[PDB]
Amino acid sequence: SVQCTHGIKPVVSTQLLLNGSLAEGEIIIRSENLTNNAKTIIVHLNKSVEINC
Amino acid sequence: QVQLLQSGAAVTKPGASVRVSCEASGYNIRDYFIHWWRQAPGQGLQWVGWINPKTGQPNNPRQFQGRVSLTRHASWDFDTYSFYMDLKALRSDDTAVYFCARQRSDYWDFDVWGSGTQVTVSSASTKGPSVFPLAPSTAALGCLVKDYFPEPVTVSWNSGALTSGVHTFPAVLQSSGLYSLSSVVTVPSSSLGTQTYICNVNHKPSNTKVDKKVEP
Amino acid sequence: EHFPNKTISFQPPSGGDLEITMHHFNCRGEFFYCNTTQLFNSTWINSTTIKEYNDTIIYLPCKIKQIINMWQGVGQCMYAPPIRGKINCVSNITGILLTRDGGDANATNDTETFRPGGGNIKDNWRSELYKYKVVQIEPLGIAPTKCKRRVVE
Amino acid sequence: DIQMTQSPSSLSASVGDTVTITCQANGYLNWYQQRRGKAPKLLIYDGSKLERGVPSRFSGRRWGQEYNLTINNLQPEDIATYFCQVYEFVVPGTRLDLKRTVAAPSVFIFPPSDEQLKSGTASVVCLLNNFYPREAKVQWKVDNALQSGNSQESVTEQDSKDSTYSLSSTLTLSKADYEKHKVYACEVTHQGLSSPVTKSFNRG
Ligand SMILES: *[C@@H]1O[C@H](CO)[C@@H](O[C@@H]2O[C@H](CO)[C@@H](O[C@@H]3O[C@H](CO[C@H]4O[C@H](CO[C@H]5O[C@H](CO)[C@@H](O)[C@H](O)[C@@H]5O)[C@@H](O)[C@H](O[C@H]5O[C@H](CO)[C@@H](O)[C@H](O)[C@@H]5O)[C@@H]4O)[C@@H](O)[C@H](O[C@H]4O[C@H](CO)[C@@H](O)[C@H](O)[C@@H]4O)[C@@H]3O)[C@H](O)[C@H]2NC(C)=O)[C@H](O)[C@H]1NC(C)=O
Ligand SMILES: *[C@@H]1O[C@H](CO)[C@@H](O[C@@H]2O[C@H](CO)[C@@H](O)[C@H](O)[C@H]2NC(C)=O)[C@H](O)[C@H]1NC(C)=O
Ligand SMILES: *[C@@H]1O[C@H](CO)[C@@H](O[C@@H]2O[C@H](CO)[C@@H](O)[C@H](O)[C@H]2NC(C)=O)[C@H](O)[C@H]1NC(C)=O
Ligand SMILES: *[C@@H]1O[C@H](CO)[C@@H](O[C@@H]2O[C@H](CO)[C@@H](O)[C@H](O)[C@H]2NC(C)=O)[C@H](O)[C@H]1NC(C)=O
Ligand SMILES: *[C@@H]1O[C@H](CO)[C@@H](O[C@@H]2O[C@H](CO)[C@@H](O)[C@H](O)[C@H]2NC(C)=O)[C@H](O)[C@H]1NC(C)=O
Ligand SMILES: *[C@@H]1O[C@H](CO)[C@@H](O)[C@H](O)[C@H]1NC(C)=O
Ligand SMILES: *[C@@H]1O[C@H](CO)[C@@H](O)[C@H](O)[C@H]1NC(C)=O
Ligand SMILES: *[C@@H]1O[C@H](CO)[C@@H](O)[C@H](O)[C@H]1NC(C)=O
Ligand SMILES: *[C@@H]1O[C@H](CO)[C@@H](O)[C@H](O)[C@H]1NC(C)=O
Repeated sequence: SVQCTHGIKPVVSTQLLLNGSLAEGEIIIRSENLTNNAKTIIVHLNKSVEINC
Repeated sequence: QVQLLQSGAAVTKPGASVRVSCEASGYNIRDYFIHWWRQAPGQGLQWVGWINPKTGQPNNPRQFQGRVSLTRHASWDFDTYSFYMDLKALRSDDTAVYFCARQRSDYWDFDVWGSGTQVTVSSASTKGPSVFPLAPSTAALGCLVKDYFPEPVTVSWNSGALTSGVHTFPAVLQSSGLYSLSSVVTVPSSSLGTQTYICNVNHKPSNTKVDKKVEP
Repeated sequence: EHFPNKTISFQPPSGGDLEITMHHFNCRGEFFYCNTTQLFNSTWINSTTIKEYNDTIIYLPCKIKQIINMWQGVGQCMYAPPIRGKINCVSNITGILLTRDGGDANATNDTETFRPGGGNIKDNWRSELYKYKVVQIEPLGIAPTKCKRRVVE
Repeated sequence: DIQMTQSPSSLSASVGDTVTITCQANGYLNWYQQRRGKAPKLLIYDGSKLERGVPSRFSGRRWGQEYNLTINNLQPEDIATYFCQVYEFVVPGTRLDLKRTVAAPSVFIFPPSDEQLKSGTASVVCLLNNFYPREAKVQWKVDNALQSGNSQESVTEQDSKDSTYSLSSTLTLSKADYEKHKVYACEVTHQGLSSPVTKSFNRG
């Protein structure tokens, strides 16, 4: 139970999540239904890959 | 209300490209995926892809990938959308009816379908037909139509007077690339030798009208 | 694991707006659209052998836009002024947004292709608000007990 | 990994009858009705739920992995094709018609007209009229020699009153073999007919 959440950055991106919070256990693949290609798939990583622009 | 109006039929040559249209005007168009289905002659439907109206992102299977390209164009205020399919490299097995369906929910249930656009690709551009009578020997007798392009051709008897007992078979596409059919009507055996019967064929794309008497 | 007997192959985006086909982000007011096609196509057939290579740096070209329509029809269109000087960002990649390509029935050659991009902006915030649920406290409970209120005489 | 099937797609019921069609899928399934060359109409979504503006006779059963579509007190306008749809996989569907209309086909033979051979084209046809069921084995014999690949076959729609079908089979042959002989027959065996019926014609 908490009173309110952690810091959430409103950063906006399209193909790669930026400035996020790493997964704890492992790579987690989340989708509303994995047998419905109209539903997007979110792959959330447990180790960052820095991109230098 | 929803009015998923689709464009008319198209006839082209192998190796060409055809853009099949589709128009939606009567709902909140931006919140429902628009899918494309194709139907081979006398076969069940087949998936082609879906397009997201908001972002235009398409999704196609492996075999269609690389050739087909789905696109959308919104109006000034998104009240009217137009969806197009550019099917590059039209090959032999592309003669099919194309539907633009509207997905409604997460069950992939399509409450609204488009009227349909018959797309056919081949050589032998529009030309006149050849009409063959059948020599008579209640019975049945009729005429035959051959080597016309493209569909359709209608056969009327006695210049729009006789239509009872007509059996106009669906047209068949032979190996040449042309179209043919045979239309027969039933008639009492006592009418032969006393009544004059004529078969009239109208071919609108070729603007050819042929009326032929049938006699023994 | 979710697709047990197929090979996994990535492919670049197949079309759409410039905000879908290219990785879009922001630095100091300048709006970047990076290509990202060297990151997202490959094939993983059976992991038959480990392939060793040398260290490489992937260089993704990026375009820059000024007339920005961030949200397609609800957000106000904007013009981002140029920024004087050199722009440099160092950021982390903590997630990927994929979209499986639809399959067929006549022939599936044991392959599945995932193309990046896709989804709406909400999926950028579902990635953070997936742990949290809001509940309302009902602090009034009723249970039987052997006590009886002292009735006044 | 979606596996789905469909009924044998050949069943006949009379007017005012009850019919059930079964599918074996493992995903959100819908039931569509399609006419001949027309935009299919959704009937049932999510196995059993009924759609607005649909006759009440249609109903759905969600049991195990089997999905049942039931149509009660069939009307003459319900003779169409019906298919169950999963996300991106669609079976061809099922075929509908009226039963117990068994009859011997009427056989007609029409030799090619004289003016057809003046263009160097030969086409011999044997006509089948008023037959049921549609499935008929039409074989061509050129003096008891089977011809394969040169015949085109078509079947007309089910007519309104008689509910009988008519088949047209066109056999295409070279000019040499047609004009060298006299007798040619297109005999067809049908479940309706009791005996092999053959139509002939005398040149004169
Ligand atoms: C993505 O979307 C898809 C949909 O497209 C969705 O798929 C669903 O997946 C869930 C779980 O994976 C399925 O739910 C399971 O269904 C099992 C089978 O249900 C059938 O059988 C039930 C029992 O019948 C017995 O006898 C028959 C023969 O008569 C036999 O074949 C069966 O195997 C079984 O032995 C039957 O009750 C059930 O009927 C359902 O629907 C009716 C009407 O809606 C309802 O009244 C019933 O109560 C019931 O819900 C159906 O006929 C089922 O065995 C299984 O049950 C297990 O879990 C429960 C709860 O934990 C336990 O109590 C039970 O003992 C079992 O351990 C479970 O219910 C569901 O059917 C799928 N739906 C479709 C349409 O395919 C995916 O989940 C989606 N993905 C994500 C990530 O969300
Ligand atoms: C991030 O998650 C991955 C899982 O995908 C972890 O990879 C595993 O690491 C262990 C190390 O003991 C190996 O034994 C496993 O074989 C790895 N799994 C795979 C599928 O390769 C990785 O260790 C995690 N990293 C961190 C920092 O948490
Ligand atoms: C991000 O990029 C900048 C410049 O593109 C990097 O700064 C240079 O890094 C190179 C690496 O070999 C050095 O040779 C230069 O001397 C650095 N400075 C300049 C002005 O070019 C920076 O290091 C990069 N950051 C990360 C984390 O890779
Ligand atoms: C991102 O870059 C790739 C190349 O790295 C582009 O792919 C090329 O696109 C052109 C445009 O028609 C083709 O002619 C080329 O054959 C493609 N491949 C190569 C290797 O050049 C891609 O188009 C770029 N992204 C966008 C959105 O333009
Ligand atoms: C980008 O990722 C790196 C590594 O994942 C972050 O570096 C660490 O971040 C954690 C935050 O939980 C700090 O506690 C550590 O002190 C940081 N350094 C090391 C060496 O672990 C980095 O902070 C991330 N960048 C942003 C902007 O979040
Ligand atoms: C505006 O102009 C562009 C280019 O001239 C054109 O493509 C578009 O159709 C026009 N209308 C709208 C509503 O964007
Ligand atoms: C699928 O993969 C597993 C593990 O690689 C293997 O044991 C199995 O034979 C494969 N095929 C099927 C049909 O499970
Ligand atoms: C990745 O890029 C293209 C994208 O289609 C792909 O065909 C190719 O095999 C891969 N490698 C290179 C070097 O292009
Ligand atoms: C319903 O489906 C079952 C299969 O589960 C089948 O045996 C049955 O005939 C169908 N119809 C009815 C009315 O039960």
